[PDB]
Amino acid sequence: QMQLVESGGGLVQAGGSLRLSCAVSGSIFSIITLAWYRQAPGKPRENVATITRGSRTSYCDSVKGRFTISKDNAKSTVYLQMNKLKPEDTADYYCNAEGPAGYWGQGTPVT
Amino acid sequence: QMQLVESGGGLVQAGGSLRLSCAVSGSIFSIITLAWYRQAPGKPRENVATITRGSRTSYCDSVKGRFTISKDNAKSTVYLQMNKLKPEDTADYYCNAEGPAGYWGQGTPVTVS
Amino acid sequence: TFRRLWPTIAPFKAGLIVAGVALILNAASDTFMLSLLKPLLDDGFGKTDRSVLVWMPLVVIGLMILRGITSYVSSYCISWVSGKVVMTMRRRLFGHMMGMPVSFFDKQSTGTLLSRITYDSEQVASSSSGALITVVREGASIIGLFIMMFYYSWQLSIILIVLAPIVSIAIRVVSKRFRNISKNMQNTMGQVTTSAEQMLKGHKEVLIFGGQEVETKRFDKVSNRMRLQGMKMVSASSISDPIIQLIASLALAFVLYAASFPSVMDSLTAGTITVVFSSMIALMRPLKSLTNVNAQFQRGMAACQTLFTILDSEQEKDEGKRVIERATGDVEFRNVTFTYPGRDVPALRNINLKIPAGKTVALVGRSGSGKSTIASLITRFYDIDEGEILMDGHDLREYTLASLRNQVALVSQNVHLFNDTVANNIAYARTEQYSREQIEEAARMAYAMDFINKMDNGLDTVIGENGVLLSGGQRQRIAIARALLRDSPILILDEATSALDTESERAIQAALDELQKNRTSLVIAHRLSTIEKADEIVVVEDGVIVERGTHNDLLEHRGVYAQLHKMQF
Amino acid sequence: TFRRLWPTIAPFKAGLIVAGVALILNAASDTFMLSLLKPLLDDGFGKTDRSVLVWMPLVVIGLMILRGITSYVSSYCISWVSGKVVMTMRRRLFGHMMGMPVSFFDKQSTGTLLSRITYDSEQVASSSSGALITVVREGASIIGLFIMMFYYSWQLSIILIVLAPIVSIAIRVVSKRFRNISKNMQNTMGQVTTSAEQMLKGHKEVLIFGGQEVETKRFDKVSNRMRLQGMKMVSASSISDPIIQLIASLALAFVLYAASFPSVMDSLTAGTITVVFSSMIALMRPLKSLTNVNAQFQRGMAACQTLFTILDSEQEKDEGKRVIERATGDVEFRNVTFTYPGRDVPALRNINLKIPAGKTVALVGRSGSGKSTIASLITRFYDIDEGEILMDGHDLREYTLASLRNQVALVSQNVHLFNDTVANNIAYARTEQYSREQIEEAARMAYAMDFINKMDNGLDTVIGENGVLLSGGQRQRIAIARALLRDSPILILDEATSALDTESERAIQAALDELQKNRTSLVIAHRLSTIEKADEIVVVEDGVIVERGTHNDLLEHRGVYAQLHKMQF
Ligand SMILES: CCCCCCCCCCC[C@@H](O)CC(=O)O[C@@H]1[C@H](O)[C@@H](CO[C@@H]2O[C@H](CO[C@]3(C(=O)O)C[C@@H](O[C@@H]4O[C@H]([C@@H](O)CO)[C@@H](O)[C@H](O[C@H]5O[C@H]([C@@H](O)CO)[C@@H](O)[C@H](O)[C@@H]5O)[C@@H]4O)[C@@H](O)[C@@H]([C@H](O)CO)O3)[C@@H](OP(=O)(O)O)[C@H](OC(=O)C[C@@H](CCCCCCCCCCC)OC(=O)CCCCCCCC)[C@H]2NC(=O)C[C@@H](CCCCCCCCCCC)OC(=O)CCCCCCC)O[C@H](OP(=O)(O)O)[C@H]1NC(=O)C[C@H](O)CCCCCC
Ligand SMILES: *[C@@H]1CC(=O)N(CC/N=C2/CN3CCN4CCN(CCN(CC3)CC(=O)OO2)CC(=O)OOC(=O)C4)C1=O
Ligand SMILES: *[C@H]1CC(=O)N(CC/N=C2/CN3CCN4CCN(CCN(CC3)CC(=O)OO2)CC(=O)OOC(=O)C4)C1=O
Ligand SMILES: [Gd]
Ligand SMILES: [Gd]
Repeated sequence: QMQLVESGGGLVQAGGSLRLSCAVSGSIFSIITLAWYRQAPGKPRENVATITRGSRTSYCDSVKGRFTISKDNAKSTVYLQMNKLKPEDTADYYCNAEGPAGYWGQGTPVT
Repeated sequence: QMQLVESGGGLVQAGGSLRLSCAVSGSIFSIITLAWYRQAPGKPRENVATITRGSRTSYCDSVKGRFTISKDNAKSTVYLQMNKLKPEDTADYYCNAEGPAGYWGQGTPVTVS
Repeated sequence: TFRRLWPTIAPFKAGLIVAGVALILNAASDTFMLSLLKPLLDDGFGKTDRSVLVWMPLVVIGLMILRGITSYVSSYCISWVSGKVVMTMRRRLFGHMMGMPVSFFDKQSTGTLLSRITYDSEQVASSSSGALITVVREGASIIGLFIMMFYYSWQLSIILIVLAPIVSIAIRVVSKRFRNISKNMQNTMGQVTTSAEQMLKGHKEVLIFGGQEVETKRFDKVSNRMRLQGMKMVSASSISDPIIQLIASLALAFVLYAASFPSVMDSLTAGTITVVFSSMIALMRPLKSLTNVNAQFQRGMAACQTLFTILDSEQEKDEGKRVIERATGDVEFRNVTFTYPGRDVPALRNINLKIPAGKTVALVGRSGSGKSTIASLITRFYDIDEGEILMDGHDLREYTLASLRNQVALVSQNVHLFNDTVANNIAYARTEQYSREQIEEAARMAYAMDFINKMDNGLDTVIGENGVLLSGGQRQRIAIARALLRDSPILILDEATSALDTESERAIQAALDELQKNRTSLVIAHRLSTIEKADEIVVVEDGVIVERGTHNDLLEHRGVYAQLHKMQF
Repeated sequence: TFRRLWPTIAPFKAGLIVAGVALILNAASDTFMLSLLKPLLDDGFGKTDRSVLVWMPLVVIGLMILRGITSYVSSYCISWVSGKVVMTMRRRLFGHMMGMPVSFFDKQSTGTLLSRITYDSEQVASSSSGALITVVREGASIIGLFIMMFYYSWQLSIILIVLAPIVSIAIRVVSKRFRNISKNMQNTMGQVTTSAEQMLKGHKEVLIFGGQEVETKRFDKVSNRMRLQGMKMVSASSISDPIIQLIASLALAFVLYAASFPSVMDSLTAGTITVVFSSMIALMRPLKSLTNVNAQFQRGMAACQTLFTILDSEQEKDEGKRVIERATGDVEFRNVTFTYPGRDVPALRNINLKIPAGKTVALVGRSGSGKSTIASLITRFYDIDEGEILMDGHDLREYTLASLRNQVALVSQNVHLFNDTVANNIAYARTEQYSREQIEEAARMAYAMDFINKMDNGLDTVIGENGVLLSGGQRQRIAIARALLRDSPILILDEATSALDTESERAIQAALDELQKNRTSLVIAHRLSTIEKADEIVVVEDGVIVERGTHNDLLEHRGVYAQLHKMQF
């Protein structure tokens, strides 16, 4: 039974950039699909970014060309970098490992 | 000898929709790549539409929810449907088969008013 | 010791004793035949009366009748205990072959299994049969020959009774030498036969470089070496007989001389001397066969020990005690890790796959690596290395395998069909328990009666080999028809078909829509329909549960199945 | 006819005729022994103590010396001719499959060619030699015995000469019965072995249904049947002898009675009947073995025709006349279609590849379908089905293979290495043209002196099978050493190294750097570098050139390459 812990920021001015991190400990970090999901206070959860065994990255749409994601080969940690922030992006962000029906982290709300 | 013939329209209104066709002869039509480029008066060629062995669709970053590629398996014919036209899209559209080093039809330019 | 193995053969005492007592006679016939020679010479053509030898022809025909009759009698009833021992050993060996773990069938010896049951058992049976005929027929020939030599002579028999064991020692010494010479020739043959194989192994690499001209010469060398080895074989082989018979003839010359050196001998009539010479010029078959019989005892014993080694291998484990009735439950995996005996890189890392009750989980895999073996742990073909495959709260190691493998129904493309009645294959191994009224409904329920009633005999049809060759797509239909009648709670559809039958595969899919209304099923998937209705999709990428969700919650999460949904779209 | 079978052993009169002259003596000595047995009875033991009793003790050893020596000479100098005909026939037979079209090695008979040649040749001359010495020394025995029998009696052997055809026909008819009975047992063994092999194939499918017991039932009923067939074998076989033995015994009884019915007897000297009887019973080994020599002539002709079915099969087409000095041309495909001999689905549909000289093309299709075999057409292994593989402005079929296959250089990792010195492999089929001065720097330019020096001798280590076993990646380096020495105009990589090896790769990618500087090269690319630096990448989706073009213009055009670049991102 693994666990993954999130580190992020709080409230920043709009139009800036931020970086969220999730350290996943307790499994084979190289192959397992890592991902980042977000959830509005009213709207349910949804996908944001994904990264694969060969680091084939993939992203949502409303933030395409604006976000980035990668993972350290041995550090066992996934970085999600956010650029050109918008007021609509104020939401609770979560990291995830092994698909959308597996493990989830505590996450953090970001304004 | 494998060859292709392209048919298209002419001057049309801005923001409209059209369908341009291309029929291929001497082809194993079900498996080869098929594609549609566009060539501006100032800019060189660059693919916009692509359909594939398994029948799949890919387009320029700009062309998204804008163009539609389709094929009729029996007719040996492919089509590009254009919606929400823009003045900057006035160019000459080229049918193509079997990769960029493949084949090239006549191509039919279309003018956006 | 030797006495200990008699009870193994105790039930065949009648056959083997008849063999012995009709074998002694076949030897006694020749002995009494030479005895018949002495009156013919001493009195038949020694004395004037012609009636002295009219007694011969009837008695010689009678003795040859009694030799042929016991030849046939003792060959047969030594080829009936030869058969009712090879048969029982083969049957006791195949009954300890259907209980070995599937790993023993890892293709290292798949073809050999028919040979192990046959060639080695034929070897032991034939060797023991031949050995027993030649230590008793020959053994009592020798006893009979020397008994009739004594009754006709004294000094010749005494001289012969001493100088013959010297011929015997000669026979063995010329043999042991031949065996020692031939020992390494198997290695020589292997070495020489390797090279021809290498050259025809790379024929492409010969054409592609224009090098026929420098391969004719190499096979010239190899053929010359092979021929010279064969000539060495022959030259060393043909000094056995022309030497032992020379020793024997020198012994016979000593016999004649030291049987006629003084005037003490020559009391022999013209008949007794012919009888002594006859018996001995006859005695060469026994004195050689009885002496080379030890070439078979050790060889037969070697074959028997080969069979006892192949029998004493590893039984499939059975260290379980529990018995399950019908396990509807949340079968699970937990931290499983597993590597095939004989390989290095593990196939499965830490797994948390979880089949729920009622629901079904689908396995999809891009490279085809690591899927199939999750169906060979949930039925305990291979014991897992590190983990615990829960099933209602227990490890699968603790269930009696005959009561665990009684829960899993394995539908497949490549299911096996025993060459028997269709009414059997749809209720295989349980025809006593299940009546044909169940099959009548079941074979309809899987939509397969349409493929059966078309045949010649219907459900009496021979369905396997030497049978009607049921089509591969319809073997899957029969796999469903079978797994319906069992109505087991854990299902393992392999769906590795890829092959398509128009409307027929549609009827197979409709059947599966009846097969899995229940029955928690771990279906390894290659078809759009099964994944579409799948309840929890679990994708492995070559070693480990990579992504796992449900189709409607997956395809938005680009993951690895979506970028595989594109590839089989 | 038989007159024209002479020249095949033309240089072998010497040994064969010496064997014959020393093989008739082996029968004449057998005759002389019994001839000397005649005087030992009447004159020797009648009224004398010597002159027979002194001759015989040493003359018997003399004749057995003359018997053993002739047996050795006959066997050895007939085996010389046997082996020297086996060697030449097998040499021709092998030399007529280095010129066999590559279809012949389609795995149908790849492993069975060595077995074919060795067993067929070891059988064709063993049977012929056995028949030859079984028609001379088994045929001189009869003539010698009959001579020595007429010389001793004028009428007692007339009955034997009249009677002998009865014995001959009886032996032949009994043997023919046995052979005829032995016919259907091939079918029976097939029927039972097929069932046995089908029985334990589905081990997985027997365990999973819990049907072990109802399986041992079927095997016990198969073993019962097969034992019954074995007993039928033995009962049929064992009565071949005891009936011809009875027939010959009836012959002996008829003779024995006939020697005493009228007053014609009493002209039999007391020992004359002894030698007549002995010469008759000794005549059973020849007369019985002489009838059954047709059973070896038939086997010899059967094996001869068996090999003649192969020594004259289809021969790789040569129907060209032109020659090449250097293929500095642009290989052209056109509309080529090709389906393997023995296959139905077309492996290659229409094609328009136009590999230009001095540049490369990368065959990269994920399906692993069709690219591997656009290297067996340009080099004329499996010829095209429709189309024309133009080379340097001409077709392939207009070109003699001798230089066509000398142009291309089929670099790979699977390059079979001949069991010779390494610096023989580098210049294989050309050892005279290349002096080791060239070979040293050629190993250098293909990066090989490094792993070559670490060997025991230098560029000198026998390296092939049963050699040193170079590493899989060093075999690629030595394949480059060959292809770089030859200086070919058309290069065909195969990039079988899907599993790359680090460090070796540096020197491999470095070596392949020098090889593909010019030298137009069809490269079956799989590694990012070759595809990236190629000039016209070409994909093949399981039947056809799907998407073709240069890389940077191809990634932009998704089609099938971008979707195949991502899988190997
Ligand atoms: C001073 C002055 C003195 C003067 C000197 C005169 C001396 C003369 C010397 C030379 C004589 C020469 O002219 C004759 C000779 O020598 O030839 C032998 C013979 O050809 C050969 C074959 O053996 C025969 O055949 C059968 C076995 O054969 C096989 C097999 O098939 O099983 C084949 C092969 O196996 C094969 O091997 C292959 C290969 O290896 C070879 O490398 C393989 O390819 C295969 O093997 C595997 O494979 C298979 C299958 O798998 C398939 O693949 C298996 O089947 C297999 O088992 C095997 O596993 C193949 O099968 C082989 O290897 C062998 C292997 O060892 C084991 O397997 O087995 C046996 O019959 P059965 O019962 O078995 O059916 C035979 O025995 C018998 O009792 C014969 C029986 C036959 C029944 C007929 C009865 C009468 C019918 C009349 C006919 C009339 C028709 C018109 O009559 C009787 O008894 C009745 C008694 C007499 C009754 C009369 C009395 C009242 C009147 C046996 N027959 C004999 O011995 C005949 C013997 C007679 C012996 C009988 C009594 C002796 C005296 C009689 C007194 C009466 C006087 C009036 O000779 C004479 O007549 C002597 C003349 C008398 C002079 C004395 C008077 C003073 O043996 C040897 O061979 P050599 O030449 O190399 O040495 C040969 N040499 C010797 O034996 C002895 C040697 O001389 C040493 C002599 C030194 C002696 C010193 C002390
Ligand atoms: C990435 C960028 C973004 O904002 N997304 C969602 C946009 N909002 C959508 C509203 N959607 C509500 C119901 N969705 C569940 C069904 N979705 C298909 C129908 N969607 C319109 C109604 C079209 C969309 O794909 O996204 O639409 C499937 C889905 O999960 O998409 O999310 C969603 O809001 C729930 C992005 O995807
Ligand atoms: C999609 C449809 C369209 O009109 N595009 C052009 C957008 N402008 C691009 C500027 N590009 C300049 C250099 N190009 C030649 C190399 N291109 C790769 C780098 N491009 C950015 C610089 C990336 C683009 O795809 O488009 O670029 C290749 C190329 O597509 O050429 O277009 C071009 O303008 C020249 C679209 O992208
Ligand atoms: Gd949505
Ligand atoms: Gd661009």
